[PDB]
Amino acid sequence: SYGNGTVLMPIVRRVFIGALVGIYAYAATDVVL
Amino acid sequence: GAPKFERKMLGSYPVSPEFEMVWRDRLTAHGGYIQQTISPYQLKFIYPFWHTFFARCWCKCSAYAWPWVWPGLITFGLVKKMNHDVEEDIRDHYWY
Amino acid sequence: QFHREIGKLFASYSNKITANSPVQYVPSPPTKGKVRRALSSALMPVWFKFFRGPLDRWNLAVMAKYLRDHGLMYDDLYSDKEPVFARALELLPPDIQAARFRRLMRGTYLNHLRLYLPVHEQNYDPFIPYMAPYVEEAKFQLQEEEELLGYHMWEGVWYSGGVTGFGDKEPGEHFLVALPNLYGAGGSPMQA
Amino acid sequence: FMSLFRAHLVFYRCALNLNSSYNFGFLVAMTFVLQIITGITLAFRYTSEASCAFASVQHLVREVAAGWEFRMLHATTASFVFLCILIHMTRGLYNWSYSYLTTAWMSGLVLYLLTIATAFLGYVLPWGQMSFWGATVITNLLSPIPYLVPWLLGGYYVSDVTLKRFFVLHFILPFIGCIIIVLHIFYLHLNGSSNPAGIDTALKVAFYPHMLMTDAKCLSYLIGLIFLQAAFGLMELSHPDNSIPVNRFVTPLHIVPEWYFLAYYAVLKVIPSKTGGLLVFMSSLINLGLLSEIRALNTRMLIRQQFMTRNVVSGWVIIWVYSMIFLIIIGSAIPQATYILYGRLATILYLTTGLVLCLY
Amino acid sequence: YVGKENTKGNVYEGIPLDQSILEPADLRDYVPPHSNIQYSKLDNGLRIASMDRGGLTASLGLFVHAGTRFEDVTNFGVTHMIQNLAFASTAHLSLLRTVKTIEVLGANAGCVVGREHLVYSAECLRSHMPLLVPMLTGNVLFPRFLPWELKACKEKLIMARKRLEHMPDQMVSELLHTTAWHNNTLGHKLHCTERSLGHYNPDVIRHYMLQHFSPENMVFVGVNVNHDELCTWLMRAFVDYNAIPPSKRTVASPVYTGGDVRLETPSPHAHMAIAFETPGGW
Amino acid sequence: SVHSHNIRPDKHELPASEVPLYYNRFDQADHPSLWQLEEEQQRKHLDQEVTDVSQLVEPVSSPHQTEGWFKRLRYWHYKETAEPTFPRTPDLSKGELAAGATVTRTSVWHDPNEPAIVSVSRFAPDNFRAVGFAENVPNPESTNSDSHPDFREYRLGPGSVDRRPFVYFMSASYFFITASMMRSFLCKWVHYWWVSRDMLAAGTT
Amino acid sequence: SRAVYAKLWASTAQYTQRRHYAWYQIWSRVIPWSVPWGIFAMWMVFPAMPVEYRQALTFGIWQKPNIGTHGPDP
Ligand SMILES: CCCCCCCCCCCCCCCCCC(=O)OC[C@H](COP(=O)([O-])OCC(O)COP(=O)([O-])OC[C@@H](COC(=O)CCCCCCCCCCCCCCCCC)OC(=O)CCCCCCCCCCCCCCCCC)OC(=O)CCCCCCCCCCCCCCCCC
Ligand SMILES: CCCCCCCCCCCCCCCCCC(=O)OC[C@H](COP(=O)([O-])OCC(O)COP(=O)([O-])OC[C@@H](COC(=O)CCCCCCCCCCCCCCCCC)OC(=O)CCCCCCCCCCCCCCCCC)OC(=O)CCCCCCCCCCCCCCCCC
Ligand SMILES: CCCCCCCCCCCCCCCCCC(=O)OC[C@H](COP(=O)([O-])OCC(O)COP(=O)([O-])OC[C@@H](COC(=O)CCCCCCCCCCCCCCCCC)OC(=O)CCCCCCCCCCCCCCCCC)OC(=O)CCCCCCCCCCCCCCCCC
Ligand SMILES: CCCCCCCCCCCCCCCCCC(=O)OC[C@H](COP(=O)([O-])OCC(O)COP(=O)([O-])OC[C@@H](COC(=O)CCCCCCCCCCCCCCCCC)OC(=O)CCCCCCCCCCCCCCCCC)OC(=O)CCCCCCCCCCCCCCCCC
Ligand SMILES: CCCCCCCCCCCCCCCCCC(=O)OC[C@H](COP(=O)([O-])OCC(O)COP(=O)([O-])OC[C@@H](COC(=O)CCCCCCCCCCCCCCCCC)OC(=O)CCCCCCCCCCCCCCCCC)OC(=O)CCCCCCCCCCCCCCCCC
Ligand code: HEM
Ligand code: HEM
Ligand SMILES: COc1cc2[nH]c(C)c(-c3ccc(Oc4ccc(OC(F)(F)F)cc4)cc3)c(=O)c2cc1Cl
Ligand SMILES: [Mg+2]
Repeated sequence: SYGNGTVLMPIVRRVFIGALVGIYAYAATDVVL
Repeated sequence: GAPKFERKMLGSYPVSPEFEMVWRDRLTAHGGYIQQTISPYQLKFIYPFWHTFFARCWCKCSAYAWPWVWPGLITFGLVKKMNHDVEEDIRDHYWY
Repeated sequence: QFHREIGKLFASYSNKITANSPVQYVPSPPTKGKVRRALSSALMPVWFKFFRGPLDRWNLAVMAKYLRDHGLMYDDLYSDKEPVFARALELLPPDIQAARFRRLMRGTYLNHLRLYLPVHEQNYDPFIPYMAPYVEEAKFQLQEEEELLGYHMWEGVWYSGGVTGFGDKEPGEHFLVALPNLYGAGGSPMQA
Repeated sequence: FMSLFRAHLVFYRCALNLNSSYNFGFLVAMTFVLQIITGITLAFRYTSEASCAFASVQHLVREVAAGWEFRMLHATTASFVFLCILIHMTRGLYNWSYSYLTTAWMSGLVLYLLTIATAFLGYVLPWGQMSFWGATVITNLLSPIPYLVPWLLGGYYVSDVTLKRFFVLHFILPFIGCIIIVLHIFYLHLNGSSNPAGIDTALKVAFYPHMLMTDAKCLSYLIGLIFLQAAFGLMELSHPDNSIPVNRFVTPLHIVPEWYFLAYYAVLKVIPSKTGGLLVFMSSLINLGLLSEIRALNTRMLIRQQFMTRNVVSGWVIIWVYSMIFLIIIGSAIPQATYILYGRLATILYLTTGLVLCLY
Repeated sequence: YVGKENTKGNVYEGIPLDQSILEPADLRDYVPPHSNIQYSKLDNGLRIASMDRGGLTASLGLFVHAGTRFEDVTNFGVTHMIQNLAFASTAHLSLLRTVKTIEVLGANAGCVVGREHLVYSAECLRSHMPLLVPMLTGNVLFPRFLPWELKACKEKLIMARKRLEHMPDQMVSELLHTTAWHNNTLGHKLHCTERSLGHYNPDVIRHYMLQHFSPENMVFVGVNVNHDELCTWLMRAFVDYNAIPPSKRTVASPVYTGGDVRLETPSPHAHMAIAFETPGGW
Repeated sequence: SVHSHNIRPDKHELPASEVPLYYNRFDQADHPSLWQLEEEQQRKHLDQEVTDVSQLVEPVSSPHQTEGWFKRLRYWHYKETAEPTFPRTPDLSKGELAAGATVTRTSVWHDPNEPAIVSVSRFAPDNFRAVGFAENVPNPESTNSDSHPDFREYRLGPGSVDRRPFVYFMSASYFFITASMMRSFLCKWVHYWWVSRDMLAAGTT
Repeated sequence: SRAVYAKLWASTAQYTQRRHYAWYQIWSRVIPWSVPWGIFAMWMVFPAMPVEYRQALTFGIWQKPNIGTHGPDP
């Protein structure tokens, strides 16, 4: 938010989440679908 | 450290370098207080530990019972059931 | 002018939101779908009776016994490291601030000794929301500041004035601006 | 630098209700020191040449005065490094310390990976059967990544050139770790430490002498237990096959790594796919890193107190601990269909508990 | 500005200013405006007066008959406090959104305290008048007077007279008034003192406004505005909410005493002033 | 500061009140404002025109002074030797300097026909000036000599071509040369890391 | 008037959308840095690829060095 310089951790958060959604979606299509 | 509205100092003398961390965590004593402390050279310092032993032990052991012991007993049981099925499975395949 | 074309798409979606915005309070729409709100209501009499119900009741008993052992209120568990709660604490009147200070001191001492309070000192309701009026005013103040000043990613001079240049205002709080001086006796930002 | 020493180790103020759960950071640091001292001393008489490495360790024990003491202390202390770290990390998950000590948590995770890599490099140096065949296997799980293997070895197989370079890396990485410990402490003292109750409080006292004497008491226990195990051999921390010379054309009957790598080695063993097993490795680390941003994952304001006291639903960290113990048992067993079935049962708990920690 | 719909850019690129870009549809036959003052009044007693000269920048002003001559020994400094709290939080708008929205509109606004009158004013493009009216009237209709906002204004409250000391002409004038009308009416000071800080709380302020800030004691004036449009928006500002009710007050006559006062200060010149009373005033 | 002075007694370097080293002839003004008149009525050597080194003014200081074994430099002025309890009284009739300990611990300032408060007012350091002060000590008007060039000779003025394209092609060329040097050093480091020529051959059978 | 106050309140309703427009502006200024860093990456891994591939990325321009050694056997 306005007033602080914590500017990299919000980027790390969005990359980690996206990476998890892709790992567990690539495994289901191989086992289930 | 402390919030800005607590870090504000009443005095004006400069903060010395060996005390930088002390004043980064200043906190206002809202309402005030009165403190009494005795010198360690004039106290019994081992008897108080044993005087309160039973009360302290009850508090700690009671807190840990449900959360730690109950899942541990279940894990122990699963370890035995696992080892009982391994033996029976070896004889149903290799023994005549 | 490739930037002006992208700006036209943003603007079209923007005007659509505005043209469909109501001018008075309207209840929010249900989140869960009708298929999910039908299974829950059908299994409710059995799921609630034997599982969810006792889970809720055990939770409140566990919380109440821990707080009462230490003489604490539920709202004493929030930290002043949250910006919203820090602003709320600044708005308190003296009498409420003094009682919180005292309860926090007493609870740290009791947790150090690991000794329960007597039962007659535990006869109180710990779930009274004494911070609520100040929390809701704090949220209003900080939401205004963010909408009026923090709507864009602003540029700045890098590693100048004790800060990094990417948004921080208080100096020396990131490693690449650590160790401000090699000589001297230093100083406090609170004494500038 | 003496004003920094007195500001951070003498006059630093701490909450009165600290206890031994807050002493294991100091113990880990002291284990690094002991390893650096004993490691350098061993280096004066070690030979990286593959044809003579195994013999140089034995000659060191059998002929050199006090050679047995430095060899056995270095091996035992390595086990205590990982036990302390495990207790250190578990305290954080019990108290949700990463809520506001965000960069302290992330920096710690980097230190953990550095220590894992260091230990793996050191275990290959004595150049016994388990040295060779454990490196061959663990370096094949990384085969899905293209060309990440033949270069680290500098050959077509774990040859004599790999041993020379594992010695240099093993020498260097610990000192890099010492640099990152400084960052770790920077991010901690920026915010200040938490306490077991999870509350803010003004009942604090100076580090010296009250809190400094608790660290000292724990150090005594550590030194006594290390020497007890080192000089008498009560537990079996090393595998016997590493007392056998390397043979490239004879695989040992049972290949198992050190205990502190067993659990995740079991997880990767019950998953048949080789590519899917490595994705499982990344997802677990990603989950631990994401906890640094737990405040933002839900709009409800969180609290540090998790209310495990007298609670019959327990907590996710406790359930994880028992799943890890269960897998250490599976990893140490001979492959059998029944072991594989239960190993998969525990793997689900091992992974699901991590994911749900991000929910509240 | 979330994107932009127009994509034509600067259509006058490359054309120098010695050449005109207007079209015949932009030409008109001039018709002079209504430059005489027009008068109107609302039902709550507010008097309104406006005039139009055909300019594009308008001036707006709200005059209140509540100056320092109405203060007493328990109130000295209250009118100066109200001036420094102008454009603070109201029932329907916060301090930050009020001052930030005026700036973004390109307007200037302020509050000036005097011995007989208080004035709130703003200047802006004449199409923004309806937006500026509520931000002027809100100060006298429903101010909140929040504690933490009073505590943030206490600094600038003392720096006024301190800045006045190094302004000789303004200091000679103050000394002339304090000495001409000793301890009464026109002799009260304009700004606060360290003593005034003993009664700087919302209850004292709100009690002063309830005696003097009724609509009957106020006039609104605009220049370069349409009279009828100004009346409509002023009516809409007062229709849904209750204003301070009227009150009968007796105005004390000033008592002229004369006298003498000196004030030594480092300076190369000797400033001297001598005056007499004018009976009846305006 | 971290530097200490070295004021101590010395048996070989006698005190300046007894061996001054510097030329010990000074004038004395009743009030230092009078030096402004000396500066406008005395002539300066730097206002005369000379052309040869042989015509330069000769110093009044003597070259024969400091002596000793392996003493390379032979002329000095000041020293930190401690002054004794009863120093030598300066002889003002010969032009000797009176300052510091030689004012406080001697009777050099007594005048029979003046009050003491008046006499001692003339013995502050600003009251004394060495002979030759007005004729010699320079006071420059600039750092630059008119016999030397400055930017007026080298400036590119109207009608000149723009230099920006050349300045940045100079710097860019240095960088694409330095980038190539770095890329080559890294490629050589990676090769060294890879298998050697003796092991590549053993694999072929 | 209540109508005026309503329009001022709504002026900042689309905070989330405006932050997204900020994302676009900044990422458009940053993304060109991928070209310098991309050239250097290919420049580094070029010599580790087969000869046949090295001649394809350059359209037959690149060829083996001719330093006067390892010639055909009679
Ligand atoms: C000093 C006083 C005492 C006396 C004097 C002492 C003198 C000595 C002191 C030193 C003096 C010399 C100067 C040294 C300078 C060093 C540089 C420095 O200071 O930078 C600080 C600088 C922070 O600066 P700042 O001013 O504090 O804030 C910056 C912003 O303004 C604001 O940013 P922010 O606050 O918003 O967020 C900051 C955050 C930003 O956080 C991040 O961006 C995350 C960084 C960590 C990521 C990895 C952690 C694990 C995550 C999960 C796994 C992910 C896998 C990858 C896949 C992801 C999905 C695609 O950073 C941190 O949390 C700090 C972490 C500390 C990193 C330090 C590492 C330095 C380089 C050396 C690395 C060596 C690694 C060996 C171990 C591995 C060996 C195999 O840190 C960085 O930003 C650099 C990050 C580097 C990350 C390297 C990660 C390597 C490992 C990756 C995982 C690989 C796994 C592979 C497994 C394979 C298995 C087979
Ligand atoms: C299993 C291993 C672990 C160790 C054994 C188990 C643990 C307990 C052992 C017994 C020690 C405590 C004895 C009672 C308390 C004494 C202090 C006191 O205040 O008492 C009077 C106090 C009432 O007196 P008062 O009139 O109110 O106040 C009088 C004082 O002025 C009050 O003044 P104050 O409060 O300020 O303090 C007075 C002060 C003054 O005390 C004195 O009287 C001064 C004594 C000077 C000597 C200090 C001891 C040094 C010994 C070192 C070893 C020998 C070195 C010599 C060479 C040996 C060569 C072979 O007291 C001390 O300094 C205590 C000294 C004794 C320390 C404990 C030593 C135990 C180990 C001994 C052998 C060494 C380890 C083995 C290694 C070597 C062999 C391989 O009563 C109590 O405190 C309540 C007593 C009930 C508590 C005892 C509960 C025992 C059962 C629980 C443990 C069961 C086993 C473990 C279960 C958990 C694991 C499964
Ligand atoms: C005389 C005849 C002979 C008999 C006598 C005895 C003879 C032998 C010799 C004498 C022996 C006694 C001598 C006197 C001793 C005096 C000192 C003393 O009492 O020490 C206790 C004292 C306790 O500290 P405290 O300040 O009093 O209280 C701290 C609170 O408890 C902290 O609580 P909090 O609430 O503040 O923090 C919350 C949370 C925060 O979290 C933490 O603090 C960290 C995590 C704590 C939990 C640790 C477990 C998780 C790690 C698992 C590791 C897995 C290993 C992998 C390998 C597996 C291989 C299969 O911590 C906890 O939750 C802690 C409670 C844990 C309870 C565990 C319950 C287990 C239930 C088991 C059920 C089993 C069911 C199945 C049964 C089947 C059969 C029927 O600790 C020390 O003073 C430490 C000194 C040594 C330092 C360590 C150096 C060695 C490192 C290796 C050992 C690591 C563990 C060490 C303990 C760690 C404690 C945190
Ligand atoms: C049976 C055989 C026995 C053989 C053993 C020897 C027997 C000798 C018996 C002689 C008896 C008759 C003569 C008695 C004289 C007594 C003088 C005396 O005590 O002083 C009285 C008296 C003391 O009164 P004072 O008040 O102390 O006055 C002192 C002055 O103020 C002083 O201060 P100042 O300010 O007046 O003077 C300026 C000062 C300051 O001047 C400077 O700083 C200027 C320097 C400019 C240098 C520029 C150089 C540039 C060119 C460089 C070329 C390239 C070189 C680098 C490349 C190298 C590549 C490898 O100049 C100096 O410091 C002069 C330096 C002289 C250095 C000569 C050292 C010779 C050593 C020979 C070896 C000894 C053994 C060594 C150890 C062997 C292993 C154990 O002194 C005078 O009046 C002045 C007299 C000075 C005489 C000096 C020369 C004496 C030579 C005697 C003969 C030696 C023969 C050796 C060979 C024999 C072969 C058979
Ligand atoms: C006014 C002032 C004027 C002044 C005078 C004039 C000034 C200028 C004169 C200059 C004269 C020359 C001077 C000498 C320079 C060269 C010599 C030299 O330097 O050599 C290096 C020298 C020896 O060089 P070397 O290694 O023998 O050279 C071997 C060759 O590199 C052999 O390399 P290779 O065979 O391995 O690989 C070569 C290969 C390499 O190929 C590749 O890697 C890639 C090839 C495939 C590219 C595929 C591209 C696909 C896309 C195409 C797009 C087309 C678009 C078309 C559009 C059309 C529109 C109409 O290239 C080719 O095959 C040829 C390329 C043909 C294809 C055409 C395309 C080219 C790429 C174009 C990219 C795009 C450009 C435009 C971008 C912007 C617009 C988008 O090394 C040293 O001296 C080393 C000394 C030690 C250094 C120590 C450094 C420090 C150590 C300590 C470090 C630690 C401390 C840190 C210190 C840090 C300090 C900073
Ligand atoms: C955290 C720090 C360290 C850890 C965890 C560690 C771990 C290990 C381990 C597990 C071994 C194999 C022991 C065996 O089974 O024989 C080993 C061996 C060795 N380490 Fe360390 N080490 C550390 C630091 C160092 C340092 C700093 C050096 C040298 C500067 C060093 C030098 C050696 C040598 C020469 C050996 C081979 C001797 C042997 O295998 O007994 N170590 N290390
Ligand atoms: C070489 C490895 C490490 C060293 C030397 C080290 C050192 C320390 C020390 C001395 C403390 C303060 C005292 C204490 O709380 O015990 C501390 C606190 C802390 N460490 Fe570590 N640490 C290491 C690894 C880790 C790891 C692996 C993590 C987590 C993944 C971590 C996370 C934390 C956190 C969150 C705290 C603050 C705890 C709190 O105040 O609530 N550290 N560390
Ligand atoms: C909820 O509480 C926790 C969760 C935890 N989750 C995880 C995923 C880990 C962890 C991280 C890295 C790691 O590194 C590895 C080494 C070696 C390998 O491979 C092989 F084969 F074992 F050598 C794989 C991997 C091994 C294990 C923990 O420590 C951990 C600790 C606690 Cl308390
Ligand atoms: Mg949250």
